[PDB]
Amino acid sequence: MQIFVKTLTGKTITLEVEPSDTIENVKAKIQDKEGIPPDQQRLIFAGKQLEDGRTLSDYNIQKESTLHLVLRLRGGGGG
Amino acid sequence: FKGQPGICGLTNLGNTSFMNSALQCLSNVPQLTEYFLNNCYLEELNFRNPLGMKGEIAEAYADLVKQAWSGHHRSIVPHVFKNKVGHFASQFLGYQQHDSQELLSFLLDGLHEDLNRVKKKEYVELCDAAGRPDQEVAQEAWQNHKRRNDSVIVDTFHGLFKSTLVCPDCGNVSVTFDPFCYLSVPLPGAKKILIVESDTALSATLRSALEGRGFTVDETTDGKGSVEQIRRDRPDLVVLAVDLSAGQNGYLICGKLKKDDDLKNVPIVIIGNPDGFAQHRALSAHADEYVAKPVDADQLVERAGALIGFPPVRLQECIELFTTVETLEKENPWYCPSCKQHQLATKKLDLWMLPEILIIHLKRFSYTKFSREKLDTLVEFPIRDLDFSEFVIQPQNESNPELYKYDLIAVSNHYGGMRDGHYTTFACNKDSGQWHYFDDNSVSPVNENQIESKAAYVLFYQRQDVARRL
Ligand SMILES: [Cl-]
Repeated sequence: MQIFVKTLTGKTITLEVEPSDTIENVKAKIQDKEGIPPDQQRLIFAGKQLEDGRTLSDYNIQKESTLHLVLRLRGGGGG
Repeated sequence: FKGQPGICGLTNLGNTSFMNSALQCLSNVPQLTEYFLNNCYLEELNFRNPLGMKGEIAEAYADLVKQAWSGHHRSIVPHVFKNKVGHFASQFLGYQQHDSQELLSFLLDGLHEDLNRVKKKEYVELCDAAGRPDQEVAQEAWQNHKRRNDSVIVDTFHGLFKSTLVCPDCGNVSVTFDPFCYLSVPLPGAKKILIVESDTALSATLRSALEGRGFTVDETTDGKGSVEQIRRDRPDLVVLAVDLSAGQNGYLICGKLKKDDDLKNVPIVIIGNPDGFAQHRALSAHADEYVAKPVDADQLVERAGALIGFPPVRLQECIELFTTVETLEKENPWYCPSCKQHQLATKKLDLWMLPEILIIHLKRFSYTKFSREKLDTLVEFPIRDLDFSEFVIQPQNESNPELYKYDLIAVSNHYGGMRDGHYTTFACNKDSGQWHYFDDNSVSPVNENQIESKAAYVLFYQRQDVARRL
């Protein structure tokens, strides 16, 4: 099936996946198109951040669904 | 001491300002806090959910809420909450700096599973949208989500996106609905303009004129490197001179940019002798705008604003960009099943249903071959009366006014770089209406005109009907 990822600029890309594809695989495909390392990618769908080890069906990601890609602004303040 | 309920700081446990900031945002979501202060959570604890943590997240968060709203504490040491959070999401073990929306995502999810009213999650394939009205399709998608996720978190924070694909060949339309909890909006730009001009006096004049309306301006006289500098610095607009030093030609450089599939969409303002404009429009790819030399500086500034829009970046423009009609690029064609072939279809996200509490996440980051950096541009957002009626009111939709208008209740602020920084929070107290600035232990009152700053990263908005329902 096909799914979509809305990226940092808003540009949506298209992914060819299977419902049993792992998040690691999905991230690899995202990297293939956008070049962001998988460890820096955060993928959000339905108020879940997608975690390596689980599958697209685990998160109820069905065909033509759109994932949302974000990075991290880390902060701790020291303290 | 006798403090005011909800006016309570949080001690830093070692690079935990991101957690404290998220927590201060949530503490000031009224229906959540009341749900926890009235012990409503005790009856919905789900101990057998494999995706939860035996209720430990919900109980530790409840304890924090109860302590903060007791009025008994100036500040609180949320070490139990941190230990439970890390046990649920191991990345937060230790003393690392983290992203506050990521912590919120995990915290909200932990609360959701710990209080999920569903006993077991079922996968059900959604039926073809073809030929059915939008509301019916949207209902099936929400009910598929609710069949799996039914909690106070869903009831409070979750809305619904419509996504529409249109085939440019056969006109086939494909409709899908996705639930959401974070409205992660891209930034239109940083209001940065690059001037490619070998006349340095002229270039400085235009730089000052542009900076006089708030644009950030960079300059360069090196035409040869300009294409790649544009790819690196990603300016929002290029002022490009025709006659350049060392035999560079602005018209040719424009041609190179319009041929590059990454760079073809960057607005280009050509400044040059007017007698060269006809030929360039007749023979080449059009620059986005032509401005005649001796340059009228006001005219150039006027044109810049007309193309990219005057500073600063408005939240409304982020939402409008998010929901814009986009054309899939040649690397990302959609396979139209009706004409059974790959197409550069148009895709549009719509806000179909919006939640009682709306979390808006600004995508303050960029990633290119050359660097990853944080977008720190000022985004203006409204304190009151954020109106979504222009985005929600689409074919097959309607409402009453208070349903599409929101008022701000919290902001998570980030300072620093992508990997080293600090988090603080603005939050509005539900009992008094006073805003405060929470910086770990330090809590100080502020006025509404102090909330907005370039540090704002996560916005919490409350739907105007919510205050009334009690
Ligand atoms: Cl799910």
